[PDB]
Amino acid sequence: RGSFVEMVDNLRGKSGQGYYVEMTVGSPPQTLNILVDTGSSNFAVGAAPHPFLHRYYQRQLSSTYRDLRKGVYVPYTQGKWEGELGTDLVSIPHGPNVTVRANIAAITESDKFFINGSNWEGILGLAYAEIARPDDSLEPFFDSLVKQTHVPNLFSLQLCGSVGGSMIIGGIDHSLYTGSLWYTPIRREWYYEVIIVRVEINGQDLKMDCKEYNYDKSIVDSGTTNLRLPKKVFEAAVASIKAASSTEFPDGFWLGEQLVCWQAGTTPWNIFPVISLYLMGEVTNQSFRITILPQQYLRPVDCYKFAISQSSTGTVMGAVIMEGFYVVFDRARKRIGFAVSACHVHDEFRTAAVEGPFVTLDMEDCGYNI
Ligand SMILES: NCCc1ccc(O)c(C2CCCCC2)c1
Repeated sequence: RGSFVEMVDNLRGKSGQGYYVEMTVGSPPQTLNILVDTGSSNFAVGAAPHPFLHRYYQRQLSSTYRDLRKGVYVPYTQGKWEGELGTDLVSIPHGPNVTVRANIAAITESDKFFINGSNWEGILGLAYAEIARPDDSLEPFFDSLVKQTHVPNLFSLQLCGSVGGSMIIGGIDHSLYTGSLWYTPIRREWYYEVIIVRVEINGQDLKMDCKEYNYDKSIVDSGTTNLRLPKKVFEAAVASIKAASSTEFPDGFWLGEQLVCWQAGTTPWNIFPVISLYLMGEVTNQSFRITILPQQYLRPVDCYKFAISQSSTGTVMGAVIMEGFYVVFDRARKRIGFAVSACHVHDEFRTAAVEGPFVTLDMEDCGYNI
């Protein structure tokens, strides 16, 4: 219940190319590296010899494959993926010792989806049925896992910023964090939706109507690299970080339109402010705060990209946030826990922090309604 040595260090990746876990599909087992994505709900894998792919799901080789005789099409702003639905037997070698029948989308056509040079071949959507494609009747993987086994209804993620981490399926590993876990309610079970109630740059409040911090929504998404902020909030946030770091920068850098370079080992972390998000707590009028460093929001590509950007889909707490913390997706109790990660990158002056309780009024007003 508190120690899962089998699952520690079961994630791999490359900077900016997401985190992946090893999975097997079909009988006999076909090994595939699968992107871990808490911002989507489909289990989808390359099923055809796309040139970018190390390997792909070969349905003809599996005796346990069952065709659902149904297509699925997933567009993105950029490109897309398209495939054929089926079910097959699925395991996670460095996960719980179980095998489940899950829906799988065999990807037959895609655009700007697979990354040239990456080491993953599919995507594991860990969010809820509501945002599954083509509709909410297509049971997501984790739902299937919980339904078919005795694996507890929760998972946790330690993303360490090439890169590595841990996905603990069915529990929490206490060696992966220090201090205490603090929980924020899952507002609605579709994305992992939460509510930000206050934002501070270097301890200084933005003083914005908190409703705007969640304009549209705020989600925890392991499939996104950046901390993404709603347009208006991003404007204020950049304006504050820009002013907090007026010690040394082009206009395009803040918009993610170009990179900025320093000499090796001369990176001025200290000119940059810490960023705190206060999240709604479990108790009426109670919140807690998570604090990240420039180590998190300045992502190396010594050339770094500013890893905070604007959004029209709301706040996205991507890898920038998540790499500072151990994150518990406590589905059984409709909450997400945050604790200081035992593996986060820091200096001798400042570290990532999770602190509470704080008194925050009108936290319900911060939620944006349709
Ligand atoms: N919900 C979609 C998740 C997703 C799909 C295809 C991708 O190529 C990516 C990459 C974008 C850059 C960051 C790493 C992962 C993410």
